[PDB]
Amino acid sequence: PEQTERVFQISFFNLPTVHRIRDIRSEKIGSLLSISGTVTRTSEVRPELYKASFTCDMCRAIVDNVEQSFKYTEPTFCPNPSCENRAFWTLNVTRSRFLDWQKVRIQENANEIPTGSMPRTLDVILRGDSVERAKPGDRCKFTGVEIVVPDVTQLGLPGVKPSSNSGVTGLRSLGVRDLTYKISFLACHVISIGNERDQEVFLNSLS
Amino acid sequence: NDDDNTEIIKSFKNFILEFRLDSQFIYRDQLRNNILVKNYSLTVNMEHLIGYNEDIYKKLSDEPSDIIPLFETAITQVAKRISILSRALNSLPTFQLILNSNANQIPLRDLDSEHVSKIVRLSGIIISTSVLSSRATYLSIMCRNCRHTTSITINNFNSNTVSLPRSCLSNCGPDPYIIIHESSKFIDQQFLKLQEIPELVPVGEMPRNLTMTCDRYLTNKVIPGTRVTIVGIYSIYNSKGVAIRTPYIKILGIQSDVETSSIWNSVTMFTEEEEEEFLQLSRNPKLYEILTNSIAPSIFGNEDIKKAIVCLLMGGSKKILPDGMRLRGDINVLLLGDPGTAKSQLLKFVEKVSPIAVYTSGKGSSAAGLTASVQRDPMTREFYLEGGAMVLADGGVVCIDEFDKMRDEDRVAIHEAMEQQTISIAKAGITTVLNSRT
Amino acid sequence: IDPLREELTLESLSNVKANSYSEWITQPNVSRTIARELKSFLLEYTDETGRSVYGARIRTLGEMNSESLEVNYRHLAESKAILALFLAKCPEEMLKIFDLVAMEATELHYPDYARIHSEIHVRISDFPTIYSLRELRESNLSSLVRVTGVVTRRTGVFPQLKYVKFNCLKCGSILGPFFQDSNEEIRISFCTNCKSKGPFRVNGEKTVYRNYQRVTLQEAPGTVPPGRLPRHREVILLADLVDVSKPGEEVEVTGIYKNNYDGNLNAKNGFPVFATIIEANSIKRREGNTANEGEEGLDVFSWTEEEEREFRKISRDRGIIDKIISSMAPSIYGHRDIKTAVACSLFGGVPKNVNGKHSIRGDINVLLLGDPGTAKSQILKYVEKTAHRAVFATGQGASAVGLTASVRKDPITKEWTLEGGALVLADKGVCLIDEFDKMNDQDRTSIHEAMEQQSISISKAGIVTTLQARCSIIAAANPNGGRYNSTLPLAQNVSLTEPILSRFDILCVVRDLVDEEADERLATFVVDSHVRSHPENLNARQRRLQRQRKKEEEISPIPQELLMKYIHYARTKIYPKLHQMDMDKVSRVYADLRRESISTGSFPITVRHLESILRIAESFAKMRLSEFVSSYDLDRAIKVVVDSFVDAQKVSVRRQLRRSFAIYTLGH
DNA sequence: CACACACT
DNA sequence: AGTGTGTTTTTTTTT
Ligand SMILES: Nc1ncnc2c1ncn2[C@@H]1O[C@H](COP(=O)(O)OP(=O)(O)OP(O)(O)=S)[C@@H](O)[C@H]1O
Ligand SMILES: Nc1ncnc2c1ncn2[C@@H]1O[C@H](COP(=O)(O)OP(=O)(O)O)[C@@H](O)[C@H]1O
Ligand SMILES: [Mg+2]
Ligand SMILES: [Mg+2]
Ligand SMILES: [Zn+2]
Ligand SMILES: [Zn+2]
Ligand SMILES: [Zn+2]
Repeated sequence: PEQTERVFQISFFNLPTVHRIRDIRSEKIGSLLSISGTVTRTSEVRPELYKASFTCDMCRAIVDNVEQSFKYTEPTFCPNPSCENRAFWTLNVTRSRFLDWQKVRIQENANEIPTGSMPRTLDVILRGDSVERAKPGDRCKFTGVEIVVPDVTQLGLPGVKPSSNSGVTGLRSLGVRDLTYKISFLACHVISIGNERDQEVFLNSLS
Repeated sequence: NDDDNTEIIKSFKNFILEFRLDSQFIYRDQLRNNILVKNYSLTVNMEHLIGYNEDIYKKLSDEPSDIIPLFETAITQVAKRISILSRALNSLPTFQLILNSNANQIPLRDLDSEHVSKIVRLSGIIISTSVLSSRATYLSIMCRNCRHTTSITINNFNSNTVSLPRSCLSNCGPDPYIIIHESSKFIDQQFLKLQEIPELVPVGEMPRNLTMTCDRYLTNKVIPGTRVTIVGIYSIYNSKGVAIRTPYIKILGIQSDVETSSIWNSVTMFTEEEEEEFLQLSRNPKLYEILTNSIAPSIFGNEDIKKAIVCLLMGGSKKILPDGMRLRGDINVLLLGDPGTAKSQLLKFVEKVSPIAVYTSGKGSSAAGLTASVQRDPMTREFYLEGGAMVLADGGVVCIDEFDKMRDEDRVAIHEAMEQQTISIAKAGITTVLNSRT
Repeated sequence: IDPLREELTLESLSNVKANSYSEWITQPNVSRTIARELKSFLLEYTDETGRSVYGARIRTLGEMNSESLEVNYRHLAESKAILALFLAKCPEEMLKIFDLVAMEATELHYPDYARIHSEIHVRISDFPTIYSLRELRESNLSSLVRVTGVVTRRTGVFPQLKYVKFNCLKCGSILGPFFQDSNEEIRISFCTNCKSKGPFRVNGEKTVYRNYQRVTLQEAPGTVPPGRLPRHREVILLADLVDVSKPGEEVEVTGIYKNNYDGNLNAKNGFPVFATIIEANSIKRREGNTANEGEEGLDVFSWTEEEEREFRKISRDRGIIDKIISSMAPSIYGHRDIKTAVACSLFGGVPKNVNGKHSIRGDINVLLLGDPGTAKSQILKYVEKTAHRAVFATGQGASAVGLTASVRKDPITKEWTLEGGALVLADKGVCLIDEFDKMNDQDRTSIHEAMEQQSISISKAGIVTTLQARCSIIAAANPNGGRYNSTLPLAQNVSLTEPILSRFDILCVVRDLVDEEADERLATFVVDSHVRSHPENLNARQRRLQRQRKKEEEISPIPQELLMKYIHYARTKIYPKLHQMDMDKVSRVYADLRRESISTGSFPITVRHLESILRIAESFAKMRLSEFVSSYDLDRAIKVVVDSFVDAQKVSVRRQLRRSFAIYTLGH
């Protein structure tokens, strides 16, 4: 198991400008932004599958590292070009890759808002190290990539009902029902923006 | 095996026709009885079945679910053979089987994931009874475009239900056979809920309840709040959580754990004899003092008090005048005195003597709607009328505790109800009036 | 060596020599070698004993006729540990292998014990690491680990399809039975007869059914950092394992970290989140005391037949009653009469029933009046943990609905549901009552009602249920102003109702008297309590142990655990009977009781007081532990009750009454 | 029951 | 072209 590559996460500390709850416009997509959010509710740890395997028993062939954007997505066909099947795919839970995630939402503070704006809550993506790094109920200084998050149930994946806006022509990735979005941020690094009563511990720890 | 199944049916009819004791074939006896009074139902004891033939009983125990319909068919054929002249569907309704086990009763608590679809013997107290629900014994259908009309005779012995017919079956569609609900013959079913053995008192465990079903000659036999020793097959169906389905019971026999007889329809189970000695006790004036002394054991006296109690329990006669008026029969006795004087004890004893009403307490009884509370039904936002104590006490001599401790204001609402001998409610836009003979 | 079903050396078995660990374990050759080693150490490996403790559990569970097969996870790492690591990494397959080896051991120790349980479970007790819900990482997935949670749901136990046979409507009448994970639908969606997709239905052929009980878990708030919401992971109980607990009782268990899919979770989250479960291979409660081995496993306390022989031996020893009086709450110096009362309440009277319906309570309602700071709450705390089944009533905190009987509207089920009445919790055990003289009066009347019948009857919100309440209760009260005035009548010293003191069989009053040398002893005694309480002082702990041993010698000669087991033995087997009695002694007693209530300092004496005396006699006889009541023990019961009555009187009449009863007092 | 979608 | 699937605050009642 050690041979299997351990995924890379690169957290950015000491970033020049902190945009805080302000800024965060649409023109920037996939952009590195530093936000001084006041995250007091956070979320629960979530497995957040990264990659996985598929059985596709009737071809007997096996995928490797299936990636899905936001909704559980299956291979386009059976891994074997023979018995290529757009009808059936079954998970093989073999290439299972997971990143402990916590949908932390940040409510804006009281200061730095001119006119009593409500504590606007923006969910922020969190990583397993970041989840443990982040202490909930505490306002945090954090930065990371600002990605466009689509609205839920929009994909025509099986099980989840597709969300039946304006769209382009010439696309064929999703020809019908269009799609709608609700952007959320991803923070690569997070820091908080805002005992030991034993004789041996006292002697060793104290200067 | 269908021929083998018919052979098993023949074996069962050989059982019933040639099982006798002292030359007496009890089965044909109850058969002719159920012919004279047309109850298409038959009672059998499995001990008798084992005595006649173990093998048939074992086949029963293997999978009763489908053995029972064969037995019902056998009984129906037997009734046709006996009660109908030779060479003379729905012409004769099918008889249904009644069984008494006398085996051990597994508690409702600690029932296993095993015993699925297995005949079991239990006991519990009813907490709720469902209204009647018809069941398609016979089904009348027509093939829509094909116009083909056919008969279906579905039994309630599977699982859930049989799906509607598919294809033409001699395209007419995935369900051409549209049910015409006129020739189709139905039998009512009733759902039951048993509390687990109030005597078992599983310490710290909320009493689990299971659902049941009853057939036309089983439904409405007993009321809620009454304990019954049941003999019915353990039953499972899907409510709509993986591979878990609703546990319930399909009953093959009903016996009263409380053992109390049903609503007395004046049929004298005491018969002429017991009532004859009852009148003899009435004939002998000394027996009045006998009843007086017998009431309230260990009380040490208070005999005139006991006489008053006996008279009250005895029931004052309600005379209905030719006028719109009507003489008020029942009376309510008032108990005032020093505490620790067995007064509440005597009340409890008297209520135990006469269960036509229910012992309660003021604080224990809901202040609102003591006579009859109004509650919002879970599936109807309208606040329905729930029967309060004096609804239950109606038709019964009732004892209640802590009158003084009770809030006075609603006790005012009690005197009017007892005075009128009814309970008139116009609250919440609902003008129902219920009798209070207590 | 074989490609499948092989036997190899332990070392070649240990190293996967393959890219994937789980794939290497997947080889049935490796599995069979592990099976050989498993059977080998199961009986052959007799750790620390001449006999294999696992073999001892075998045919003992056979005698128990159960399916668990507890392992303790020890003697596994101790037995070459490769199997231990293999289990810790990829359990499920070698759990199945353990079930097989259980089969062979089964038919070995007990032939024909097969077909009793078609399977024999694995029960992995204990674990190297306790872990936390905050500790659950993607590494922890699909690995059995001990956890630290609080049971919350305990859903209705449901039989679940151990095997499932899926068949299509058109082609397959019956298809082969395949195992069901009970976590999600198998949904094969393929017919052996029809290659094309078709409508599928379950097969009517019967397959095995196993119990199913879902429970929500919760991290311990004390262990949880402040201000942090504990995580909640779902756990499902299975057959031979369901109904092991009570909701909120809280447990630590080792189980595989199941992971499942559900599209609704992704929808509400907008992300490829995957639903995670655990189902403990073995269950053990976490009561939270962690004092001893009782914490491990389920519940606490014990019962020993050697202990009951000791109880018999002390029972025939005389002076046992006085030792018990000294035994109850030794940490409260003095209060000899109070100790007597509370101890006999712990023993409790003999329940009596007449004609089936007429009944007499076997429980004792102690009324205590105590000055503030008189250990009343601490007396109650010593009382509890001594009578096993116990409850505490804060008095002011509880109410009429809360303590006696409560109904709770349940939005999740959509109907009114019963809420646990704390007095129902009192039922079957001792009932502690505190701060009662200050709490609500309507609640007091509710308690009166409940105690009168030893049962609580509630008819509201469509719930007409009635619950038995068999509980020996002990009310704690403070005098008017905290100080009882002996010259003042008791009723004037009491801010509560007359009827409640009437229904109370035992009255207790605490007063402050001169007791100088006694106050010396009491202050010294509290100093000693502090000193033994202080960790800072063979060693210091040894001298603390020896001083508590000697104090146990003077007071509480029986050990407190031995004491509570003595009480358990008394309730379980001892049932003293009034076969012999003194009718006219009690007659003259109640006669003297009369024409005394005429005194302004005297409360009325009624029949229930006499029944109280009778049940005090029963409690004394149970305290004597003889199966037959003793006349003179009953005499001491009379003495205690009459002394309580005399104390209840005004001091002015109290002296005249004590002279009058002196004709009774000397007989004791 | 029975008619717009999404491929069948 | 197969065949599947979806639409009908108030007011007592506690307390
Ligand atoms: N005359 C009597 N004969 C026999 N037992 C009696 C007598 N008077 C009182 N008792 C006993 O004293 C107990 C006290 O009565 P309870 O059943 O508690 O109810 P109660 O007499 O109504 O008391 P209150 O007023 O409710 S506190 C009775 O249960 C009897 O066991
Ligand atoms: N005789 C005694 N021996 C030892 N401690 C005692 C004694 N009497 C009172 N105490 C102490 O008094 C304290 C107060 O007890 P508590 O019941 O809480 O008081 P209150 O009387 O205010 O209800 C306890 O900590 C207990 O140890
Ligand atoms: Mg009373
Ligand atoms: Mg206290
Ligand atoms: Zn394929
Ligand atoms: Zn047709
Ligand atoms: Zn098929």
